[PDB]
Parts: sequence; C-alpha cells; structure tokens
Amino acid sequence: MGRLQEYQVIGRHLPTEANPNPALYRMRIFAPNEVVAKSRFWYFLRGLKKVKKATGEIVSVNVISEKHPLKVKNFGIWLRYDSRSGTHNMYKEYRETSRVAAVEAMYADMAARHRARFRSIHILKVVELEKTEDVKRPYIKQLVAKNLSFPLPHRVPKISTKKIFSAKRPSTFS
Amino acid sequence: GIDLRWKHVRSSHRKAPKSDNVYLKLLVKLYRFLARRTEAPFNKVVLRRLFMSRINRPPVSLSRIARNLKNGNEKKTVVVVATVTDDNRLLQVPKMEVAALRFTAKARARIEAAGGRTLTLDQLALEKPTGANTLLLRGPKNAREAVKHF
Amino acid sequence: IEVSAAKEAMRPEGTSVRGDKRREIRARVKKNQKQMLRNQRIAAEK
Amino acid sequence: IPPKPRKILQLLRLRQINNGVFVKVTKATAEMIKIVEPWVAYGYPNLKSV
Amino acid sequence: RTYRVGDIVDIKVNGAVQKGMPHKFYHGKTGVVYNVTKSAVGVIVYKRVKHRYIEKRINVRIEHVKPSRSREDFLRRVKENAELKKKAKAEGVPVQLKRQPAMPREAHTVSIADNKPVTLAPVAYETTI
RNA sequence: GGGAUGGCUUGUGGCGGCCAAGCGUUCAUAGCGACGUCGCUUUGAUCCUUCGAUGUCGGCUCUUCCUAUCAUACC
RNA sequence: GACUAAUCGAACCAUCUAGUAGCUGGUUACCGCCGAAGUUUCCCUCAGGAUAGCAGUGUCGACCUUCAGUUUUAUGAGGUAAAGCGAAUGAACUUUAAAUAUGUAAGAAGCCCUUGUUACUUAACUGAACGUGGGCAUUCGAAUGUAUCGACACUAGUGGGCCAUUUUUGGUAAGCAGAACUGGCGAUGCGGGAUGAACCGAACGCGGGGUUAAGGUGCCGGAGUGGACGCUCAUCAGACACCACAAAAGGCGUUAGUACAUCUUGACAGCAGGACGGUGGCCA
RNA sequence: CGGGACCGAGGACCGCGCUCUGCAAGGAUGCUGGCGUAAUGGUCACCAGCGACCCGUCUUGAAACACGGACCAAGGAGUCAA
Repeated sequence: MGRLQEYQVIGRHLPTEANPNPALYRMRIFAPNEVVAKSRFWYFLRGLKKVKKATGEIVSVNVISEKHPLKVKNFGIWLRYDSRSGTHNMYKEYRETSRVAAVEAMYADMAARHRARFRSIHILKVVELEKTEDVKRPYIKQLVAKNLSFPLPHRVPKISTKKIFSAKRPSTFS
Repeated sequence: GIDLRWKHVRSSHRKAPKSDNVYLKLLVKLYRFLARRTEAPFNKVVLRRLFMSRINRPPVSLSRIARNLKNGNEKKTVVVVATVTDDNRLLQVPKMEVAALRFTAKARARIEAAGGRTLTLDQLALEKPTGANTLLLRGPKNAREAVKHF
Repeated sequence: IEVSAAKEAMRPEGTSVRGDKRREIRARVKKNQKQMLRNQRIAAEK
Repeated sequence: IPPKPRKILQLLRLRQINNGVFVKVTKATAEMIKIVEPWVAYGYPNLKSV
Repeated sequence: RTYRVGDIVDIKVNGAVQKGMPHKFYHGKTGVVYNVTKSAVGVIVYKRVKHRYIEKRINVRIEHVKPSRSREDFLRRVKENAELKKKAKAEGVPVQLKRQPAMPREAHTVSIADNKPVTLAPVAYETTI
C-alpha cells in the first residue's frame, strides 16, 4: 500500500522498580514511514503481549534494505486476511527483486482479487525461495521454465494523446 | 471565519456630558486638558463627575461638609462636583474653603458669613491644578424615592 | 430520595423524609377508625 | 464542533483554520492536543521551520 | 462512623441492589452534607445543564455514604509546603514549592548484551500449532 | 374562522412435539437450526344448521396500456 | 313556521353605535450597531398559567476581585479489560492495573497552634461551634488562556417545536415508542452531492492576486481517453453502496485459496476384454 | 541564477540599518512613443457565455395547501387626553 519500506522496530516496556531491565521486542513492519511503522508496532504489541503505548517506549527504528535488489527472486508470502466469514490463511507467490516489492504486489493482488484492505491483512511470513523446486504456483513455475522466451503479439503503439488525428492507420506488430 | 466565543464590549460609561450647557462644555474642555497633561487622578475623577448626570450627582449639605471637616481636615479645600445646599439644623457653620459646581444662596451666604471661601471648578483648577490638599466629597446616592422603591 | 428545598425548609426539625408515607398512612388509618367507631356507636344506639 | 474540543481550541488560541501555535510538551498539554486531534495537525518543528 | 453538617462525602450504593433502583445518576457523585439523621443523610449535589449549575438535594442512607478525600491532597501539600519552606529558610537554599506536569523523557542508552530482543510475528507460532 | 401506508403487494395456515445437515461448544454440553415428519382442526354422503353494511358501487360512450394467456399461432 | 311591498324561526326605517371579537385581513423611507428562544421549577387539567433561562439600551462602582463546558495532580464511580497464580488464595483469585468520558478539591479571602465559653456533643476540657491572641512574604504554592468584571434601572420576544449521532429503558410479524447529553434548523447566504428542510465542505463588508477543502479531471464541464497490478461480459451489467426481497438459496459462469484424498507399485478420462461358481439361495 | 502574473497604499525631514561620495534602509520612480478626441470613460437598446421560482400573508418545527393581487392615479391605518 504505497512506496513501502521494511523497518526493524524494537521497543520495550518502561523500566520500573520491580522490573529494572525489561525485555526488548523486535518486529519487521512494512510501512510507508516511521510514524506508521511505530503505530503498527504498538498495535501488534497490544494484540500480543498486552503492552500499551503509554507504558512502553521505542528503543530503535531502522530501515532494512534489500541485500541484492538487482537479483530476480521468488518469494512465498504466508498471510491471514479477514472477511465477514472470519480469518483465512493464504499462501501466495510473487516474483520480484525485493521483499518490499513483493509486499506491495501482494497488497495490490489481495485488493484486486479479494477486495481486502490494509487493515484486514496480517503479513505472517515473507520468505525467499532458495531453490526452484520450492516454487509451488503454476504462474511462477511457467516463469522459471528453462530457456523462457515469448513474443509480444498485438502491441498497441504509444501515440501521444495530444495528437488527435493521424494520417496513417497504426500497426500492432512491434 | 474566526471563532469568537467572547464578545468585544463597547464602553458602558459616559465619555461626554449629555447637557448642552456651554459653561459645562468649557469646564469639560479644561479638565480634559488637565487629565491628559497631569499625573493626578483627582482631575480624572473630577472630569468623570462632570460627565455624570444629576441623579449621579446628589447634593451635599453644609452639615455633611462639617462632618467631613473633622479630624485633621480643617484646612483641606472641599471639592464637591454637585450642588452644595444649606442645612438649618447646623447652627454654627465652621470656616471652610469649598469649591463646587454651584451653591445655593443660603449656603453661599452662610459660608461667607462664617468667613470661608466659595470657589468654582475653574478657580479650583487654577489654584490647585493637581488637587493638592483637597477633600473630595459626594452626597448620598441612594437617598432617593426611586432607589427606596427599587 | 430527592427532596424539595421548600419542603426541607418547611419540614420540622428531627423529622425526616423517610417517614412521610408512614405519617400519611397513620392519618388515613386514624380517620378510618374514627368513621368505623362512629358507625359502631350509631349501630349500638339502634 | 463539540463544546469540549471547542473550549480546548479556544484555550490553545486555534480560533481560525490554518492557525498555528507553539506548544511546550507536557502531559497537561499533550492530553489536550490528543482530544483535539480530529481538528488539528501537529508535529515537531525544526530550526528552519521556527 | 458518624457524619456532621458541612463535610464532603462520596455516594457509592454498595451491594447488588443496583437492579431496579430508580435513580443511578447520584451513584459515584460527591457532595456536601447539610442534614444529618440517624440512618439517613442529606447531600447537596450540583448538576450541569448547558451553561449553568443547578443545585439538588438528596437523602441517602448511611451505608451508601463514605467520607471523601477531596481536600486531603491540598491539606497535605499545605503542610509540607510550610515545612519545606521553614527548612529552606533555616538552611538558606531555594527549593521548589510548585507542582510541575510530567516532562518528556531524556536521552539514554539501552544495552542488548544480556537482553537480546525477541522477534515477534503478528500471531504466535506456538498458537499456530 | 379554519380543514378536507408507499422499491408497499403475489403460491403454498396456526399451535405443540420429534428428527435433523449444518452454526456454536468442546474448563459449562447448553443453546440457534433449513429440509422434513406427527397430532388437532362420506364406501363418491347430506340436502331438516345460508351466523349481522361504520367502510359502496354501478352504468355507459370512448381511447390506450400491462401480462399474471380464455381463444387463435408455434413448441 | 307559510305570508305580512324581490326583506321573515320574527318586516322595514333612524338612533344608541365608531356596540363586542380572544377570530380573519392589512399596517407606509434608508443606512449603521447588537441579537434570541421550546418541561428549569411550581401550581386540578383542558377552552391554563406564571417562572427560571437566553437579549438590547442606559448607567454606576477601584471595570476591585481574576475567573474558565479544558488538561494535569490527589481522591471517588466504572476494578471492567489485562499479567500472574516458578506471589497467596480461588466477573465473583489478587502484587499491579485498563479505554471512553465523569464527580470533588488544588491557598494569604488560606493553613495550623494556643486561650477561654458552650445554650451542640462527648464517659470526659473530649471532638467540634463561637470568640480571643500568635506563627506562617523567602518563593503565594499545577498547566493553558484571559477587550471574558460586578451591580442596578428600563424595555422585548420566546419559554410541552423538527431532524440527527451516542447512551439507556421498553417493544412489534414488521414498523417503532420514551427519556439524557450534544449538534444542526426554524433565523443562513456560499462550494459540492445532476436536483431538494435534515448529506459533505465551509460560514458571509466591497474588490485584485495566490492556494485549497468537499467533490472531481471522456464530452456536456474547468481539470488526465494520466500511471501500476489485477478482476468482470450482464437478453436493458455496473458506476452514492449500506435496508428489504434473501435463504445454511439456485448456477456444467470465471479466477484466487483452504482442507482431505489418489498417483510410474500407473492416479482421473477413455478404448479392448473379464464381470464367474454354490445358485433357478429362502418365502411368496 | 533565471522566467511570469497582480499590486505602487503614503506624501518635507526625523527611524532602524547597510555593502557608507551612497544605498534595494519607516509603501514607484526614471526614460520614451502615439493621440489630444468621442481615442479612453459613461448611458440606452440588442445579441452572446454563465447565473437566477411570483410577491406577500398564514401555519407549524418546516414545506405543501389555502387566501389576496387585470392595470394606473389620488388617498389610506399605534393618534390625542388623563
């Protein structure tokens, strides 16, 4: 949902006399910016560890960049999304060069195919498939095929929308 | 649009006399100059009481003046922005220096027979332009039939 | 129980609002036996 | 606008749209700004903005 | 415990009687005692209607009335304000006599040597199994 | 001197019981529940049991529309 | 109840008489400054009343004291979420502790100490009430705001209206009916919802320039046949939907998923073949 | 460092200043051209683009209903006294 970034967000509960050294909690949040990342982090801790924002603090927020953004990779995403029937598991596969691109493609895909918004989707795991045999979906198995090569039939040429009239009829062969 | 929960309030006080008396207009001009050009709050209070109306300026009697003249006030110049009236119940008028808007004939005669002095407010402004050594007096405001019937 | 300011001003000292209904009940009961005793006396005379 | 956010905006001197004020961060002011969150945008300004 | 005319009390209807009791507005309120009876007490409460305050009088039983601690903090703060002001005058040093609101936290450093953070998924994997 | 229910309706009853795919529940085993089913509402008889207008409709004359089709056409 | 000069359940004429109406209709230049209101409380109600509240003109008072539909702090109501039970004990368990709004209090006008009296009270000179005198200015004892004061006088309209959110009490076959707070309207223009009492944005002197909100950018119509990835083909699609029809509904429409199961020891579909014997099993 | 739009309130000096023979510093000046009249400006009629219900009055909360209005001139309705 937007030009997302992956943030390592580490937070904790405020130190007290009974607990002088509270435990630290780390999550990976796909968020447009740091404010949204911290808000999602506190929402998740409220859902999981019952640690409120007023009784906690943010220790660190860092940006996790892709290690090799120039390498084509296959990603498996395990997610849970909410419809009026309830929560449903979903495993999907995306062919991208970064985890953030895979997550934005996932958000657009869920919006297009199941009308799921950002709030109803929980990203549970994003993994990079180490081997070609780990690819399960046919729409990625056809792309990881050997000596892949296809033509492009019926390409509508780019014509400027400010040029209303043309003297020749266009062609769709290149 | 500006959210104005509070309202700016126009003045609830007289800035000019409603009287058409030309001599009162001259007195108002003189004390406007004095209140603008002097430190003394006496001039500002006198300008205010010159603005005031007649029910706001009750008369002051010689017996009231003699009451306030006691206890070290025997030499202070008495200033009353009102009419000074005579009291039959006061048999002995003490010697006093009184400046007023107007005196009754009996009050003026009895003051001058006792040996004091009667002044107008322009004479008061000439002799005490800062209101030094003066006793400022007012009459009973609530001593009225309407105020009793309120 | 909410009480009226005029009712508390007119209420005598020592008395409370928690006995007004019992006071009214005793007044009605007293009037009832007054009528009953008058009827009994008239029937006894008859 | 409800009377409590109206009073808080009047106390923060935000009586017009596109009015801006500087606020020192205490809890007593932070709770007021959190109540009038549906009408304002606020943040931490830098030296250039100031 | 007895109550007297003038003090400040809280009204808390105790017990499970709050089922069909008619007037629940005065539960949890605080007022000033004007009338005392052996098993009842008269309480003055204020109600806000738009821009004004309206006074109301209620008769509440003793078992639903507790004394209030509204002025306890004020009387305490007066006592230690006088005491520390006398101590400051004796020692010739200044000291704060005013309450201050909570300030933002300052900069500090947290070590992760024996406190390595735990990575959390949005749901727990122990709950997934 | 005032005044003059409405994307309603249509073809399949109500009450009571039972079963029930399913929903929930599985520290309580309760509670909702379609599809169904069972009880109450003359051997082709009898004709010697018609059960209350406060609520108002008609008729010509003539035109048009709907289909929820009586006839004609096809299946 | 006909007729009595076009006049009759009481003729015509003049006068009292400009009879009375609470009911109907009307009620005459301009600009400027303010500017509202619908059970608050009492009375026997309808053919009912006052009254609180809200306003404008004048003033006057040191226009003095500052106060405030707000937050914080302390303490109530809500202990209700939650964490633990390698703390005890077992929503009714607790060291600790929710969110929403909400009550009271937060100073020199205040805080105590001392002395007496008491007609209050207490076993009681004991608490407290009333006085008395003294100590506390070394910071006046949170934040933010503050053309916001007070008191009279006179005058006027409206004082059991409509709609909406939230909370709460009852319901109906379905509709819904009361209250409490707040907002809007009656009194109100502008921009957008094609249009409009109740929607969204935003409130208004006369003008110029700039920038936006809600809503929009294929044409009407100012602004994109803008960009990315998908889905859908409807024999009146859909584009302002949430309600009803309406169901755990019917679909050999089209995608994306979940679970279970089979599979080179040959799965699913087909084709070529087998599909037998006791046995025409028992009764009818 | 460029490119563009709209605006020029004030009318001796005073002030804050600076890069200080002066200045972009408490509000526009300098130079030049055409014309000197219906050219600018204004009024009326009409076309064009956009906008725009018929007024009181009454009712309640509001609309709708209802009631009055063929047109014009002159009167024509909170006065006087106690």
